[PDB]
Amino acid sequence: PALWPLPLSVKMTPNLLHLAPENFYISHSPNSTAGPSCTLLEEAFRRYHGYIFTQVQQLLVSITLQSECDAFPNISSDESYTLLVKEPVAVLKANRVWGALRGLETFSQLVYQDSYGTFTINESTIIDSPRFSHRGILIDTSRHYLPVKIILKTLDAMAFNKFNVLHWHIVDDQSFPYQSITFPELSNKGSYSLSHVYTPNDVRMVIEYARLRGIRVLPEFDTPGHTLSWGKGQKDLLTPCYSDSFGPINPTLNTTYSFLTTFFKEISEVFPDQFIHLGGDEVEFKCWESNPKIQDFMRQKGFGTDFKKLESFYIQKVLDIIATINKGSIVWQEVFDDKAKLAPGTIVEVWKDSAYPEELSRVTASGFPVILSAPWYLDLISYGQDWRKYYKVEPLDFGGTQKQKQLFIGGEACLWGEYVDATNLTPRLWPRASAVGERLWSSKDVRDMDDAYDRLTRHRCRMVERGIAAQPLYAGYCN
Amino acid sequence: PALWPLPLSVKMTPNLLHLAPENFYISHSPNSTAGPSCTLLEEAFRRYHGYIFTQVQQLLVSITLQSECDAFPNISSDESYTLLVKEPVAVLKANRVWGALRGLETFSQLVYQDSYGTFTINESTIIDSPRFSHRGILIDTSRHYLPVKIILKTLDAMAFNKFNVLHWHIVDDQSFPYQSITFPELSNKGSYSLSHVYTPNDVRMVIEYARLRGIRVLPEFDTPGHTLSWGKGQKDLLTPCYSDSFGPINPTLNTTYSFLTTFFKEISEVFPDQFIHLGGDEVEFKCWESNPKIQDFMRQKGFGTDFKKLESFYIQKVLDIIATINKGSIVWQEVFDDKAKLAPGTIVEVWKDSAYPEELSRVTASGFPVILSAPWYLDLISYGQDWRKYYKVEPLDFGGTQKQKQLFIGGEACLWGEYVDATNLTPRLWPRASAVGERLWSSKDVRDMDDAYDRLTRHRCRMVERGIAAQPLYAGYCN
Ligand SMILES: *[C@@H]1O[C@H](CO)[C@@H](O[C@@H]2O[C@H](CO)[C@@H](O[C@@H]3O[C@H](CO)[C@@H](O)[C@H](O)[C@@H]3O)[C@H](O)[C@H]2NC(C)=O)[C@H](O)[C@H]1NC(C)=O
Ligand SMILES: *[C@@H]1O[C@H](CO)[C@@H](O[C@@H]2O[C@H](CO)[C@@H](O[C@@H]3O[C@H](CO)[C@@H](O)[C@H](O)[C@@H]3O)[C@H](O)[C@H]2NC(C)=O)[C@H](O)[C@H]1NC(C)=O
Ligand SMILES: CCc1nc(N)nc(N)c1-c1ccc(Cl)cc1
Ligand SMILES: CCc1nc(N)nc(N)c1-c1ccc(Cl)cc1
Ligand SMILES: *[C@@H]1O[C@H](CO)[C@@H](O)[C@H](O)[C@H]1NC(C)=O
Ligand SMILES: *[C@@H]1O[C@H](CO)[C@@H](O)[C@H](O)[C@H]1NC(C)=O
Repeated sequence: PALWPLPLSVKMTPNLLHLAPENFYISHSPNSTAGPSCTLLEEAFRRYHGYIFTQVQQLLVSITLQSECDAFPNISSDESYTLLVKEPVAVLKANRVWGALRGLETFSQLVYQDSYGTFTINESTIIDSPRFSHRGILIDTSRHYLPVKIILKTLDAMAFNKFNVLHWHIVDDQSFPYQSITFPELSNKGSYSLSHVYTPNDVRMVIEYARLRGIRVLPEFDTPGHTLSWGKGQKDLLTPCYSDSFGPINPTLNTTYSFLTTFFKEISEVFPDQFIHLGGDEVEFKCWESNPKIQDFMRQKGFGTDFKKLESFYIQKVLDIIATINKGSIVWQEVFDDKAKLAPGTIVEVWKDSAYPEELSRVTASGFPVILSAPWYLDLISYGQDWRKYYKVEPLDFGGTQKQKQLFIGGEACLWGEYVDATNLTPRLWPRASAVGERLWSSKDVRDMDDAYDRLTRHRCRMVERGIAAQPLYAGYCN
Repeated sequence: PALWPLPLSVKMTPNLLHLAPENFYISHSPNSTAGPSCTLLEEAFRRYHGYIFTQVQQLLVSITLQSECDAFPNISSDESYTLLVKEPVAVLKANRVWGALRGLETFSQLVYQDSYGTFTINESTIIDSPRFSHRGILIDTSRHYLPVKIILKTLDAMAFNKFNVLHWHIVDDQSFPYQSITFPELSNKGSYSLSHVYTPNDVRMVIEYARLRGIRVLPEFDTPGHTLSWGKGQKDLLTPCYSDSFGPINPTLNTTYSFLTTFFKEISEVFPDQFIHLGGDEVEFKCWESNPKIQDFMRQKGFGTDFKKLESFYIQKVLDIIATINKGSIVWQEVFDDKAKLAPGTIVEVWKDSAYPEELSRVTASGFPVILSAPWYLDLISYGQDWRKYYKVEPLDFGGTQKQKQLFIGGEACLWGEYVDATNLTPRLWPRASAVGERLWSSKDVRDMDDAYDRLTRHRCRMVERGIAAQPLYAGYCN
């Protein structure tokens, strides 16, 4: 049995137990607060049965507190569980449905076949819970359109890896595949074609599918930069340049914040998750500055020719729109770095590789929750075993007091879409993102390279077996 | 119509012609030297018909010289053809079957559908032939075992790209998947498992399949280094180390050259191609030197403690074995660089990235035919549009007289198997190898980056359409 990520506490015995496919149930212990009526658990029981294939007859699942079956996971969902692997009835015990889903994955990783076909598990006890609560994968469905199928498999692979946030970078300069109901033109004119679109029903599917796995779907609607496609269905939203044609959203018109309010109100209803990622990265001033109506606004606010001041103005106003619909904001570092005024609990995401520990220190010294992604740019491929580099990151090596560190809520592996699509996305992501997943779940001090190597190669074969085309770590084979 | 690689001469007119799927034949002109009895051409006609889907009724194919239907391509096979695209009957005219196969690919790339579905081709004339005759892809089926299927698709993708040599690096340190009939133990004990093997019938298939496409299958049986797996089924073949256990083949025993003669005689019958690649790269001396029976041989030949002298001894003896069965040798630069005596027409393959133009000059100054692969290590992946780097290579920028340059016979894109297998091989290879293919086929002076970009993105969609999962070049979509 290969475990990935490696649970917080594992105690095994040398007593072997066996399982009979046509004769082994997973079900609710009579004391569980969840029962048959509970889809999320029901579907899990069935799909894991499949994954899995001196007696163990059964795995009882006991949800201790109110199960939250019908809810969406959020930031502080309880993921803890325990596993007592014993004859004749094994037990998975969790506070909440979210714990149970994690535990089921761990249990599956413990069943295995000996040289003769026999399904075997060791007597053991497992105590487990995540080291960090925000465990993301970022996907880019604008640079390339990812079909819904491929998004779902990703969700499956994320489950197998205990990741819990799908950071959906849904739109960008190149294409606007999100179909909006109050704004039909955005996608009609900005999508790559009528069949590179996510309908409200595609969005619905992805969301449910992720929920059923304890995954949160965090939408990113990046502004004011990276918004070239928004302009095709929105008259007057983008700044016109005086010489490129268009630059960032024009932050000086009422019509602009008008639209943005309507829009984000729709978003706030479509995506159940607490947070909206607002982007705010990489905004070009060269354009705003060549433009005379902006010139004029700069004069009227006395902003000089510091265009950060204007980036601030805009972003802050959007921040307020988000606050007004009672949602949280996430924001790329640039927003913080350019000193906009942020509400308490705004999450800042540190993505710039340049001395990010000092970034982490600054953000946390300001008292904001912080998410790391900088050393985890997976689109940034290179030769050989780079998973090691990702795995060896210690997110908490920065200067900062205890309370400061408590503000670090986790991180994301990023796969940006410039060079990625259906043809290459999976082998590119996996197992490389696994290294990231284990570091974000297991202990601080889980770091033997040889052992990591060993479980990872075996985990990867498992993934392949479950139809994730994850790529090799090094020379070898499966079975 | 996107062309790749771009034929030597293309003359188009603005007259459009149309094609009717259920009504368009490719067949033999009555004067062709090939007719129905000719499988290679028959199968081509059918498979291209499929690829393809004011009138063009037909494409007549005229083979001018003896067709060579039943032969294997070799180094100097005639690949030239012409294409007269006219109503009502178009004409493909080639000296040989090999030309015809190229031409058919070009014709397919010229048919296309307008906005209304209509199959269209422009009136045009095409004159085409390759700038270099050796156009390889190297695959590694030892670091990972590639199933026969995936080898075949590669062969298909190579055809679509006019590549004509599959450099089969079949065995290496990690695994010996080649099943040998005079040596059953080699694969029984050296393969990854009984089901990671190439049977004589797998080899037969691959060979025919490539032949049917004008592809030569060049086997590499690398020695004396990279031979760790040979040892599991061959007692006494590998040097034992005195402290790793085993090092390179022990070049001092008779039993060694005994085996190697039997073996290469089997190879010489199994693989139809003229050349055998002998490897000869990266041989470690640290082992031979720790060993006392080698020590003793060194003394008896008065080789001092220059172990190149012994690498020479061995390799030369193998060279003679090859010569004795009337086959050609190919050899990695190290063999030349360590000054072994080579027969006239031994091909040296330059693979080391360190100032290879001066390597090219030295080899060609010695009068040997030379093959470049150094700037074309495709396993050496990196971020972004690296196809450009590959495409911009000018193989002939080295110092050397005309006659010297005439010795440069071509090159290979290499995909070594340390990090590669079925899960990632195709998107890794394609379209990156396309850049290599065009540079090895088209003119010296075909090099507009924008145009290359444009045809390549379109070529790549074609490949995807024909079920090659080739990866993107940059942001965008197909159709
Ligand atoms: C899960 O259960 C399996 C099966 O009990 C455990 O594997 C077994 O481990 C013992 C060591 O505790 C092996 O015994 C050994 O015998 C040889 C002499 O032949 C010697 O090298 C050692 O000193 C040792 O006594 C036993 O072979 C081994 N494997 C099997 C298949 O029975 C396994 O350790 C348990 N896993 C965990 C993580 O607890
Ligand atoms: C293959 O045949 C097609 C169809 O004839 C050729 O495309 C056509 O090219 C002409 C230019 O020769 C286009 O005419 C243009 O008209 C506009 C005014 O509306 C003006 O911008 C130009 O000065 C020019 O006169 C025509 O639209 C165009 N396309 C089609 C679909 O008919 C094509 O060039 C041929 N390809 C090659 C490589 O020869
Ligand atoms: C937040 C940065 C960012 N934002 C957007 N909208 N797109 C991107 N492609 C990136 C990016 C930055 C660095 C690398 Cl190496 C790769 C991608
Ligand atoms: C001829 C060199 C060679 N021979 C063998 N048998 N295996 C290899 N993997 C390589 C190799 C060398 C450099 C790179 Cl970058 C990648 C692979
Ligand atoms: C623009 O903004 C102000 C205050 O924010 C608003 O009330 C006003 O009517 C708007 N003006 C125009 C000209 O659209
Ligand atoms: C080894 O080599 C020689 C000559 O090449 C051969 O004739 C001889 O009999 C061999 N000796 C042994 C001891 O195997």
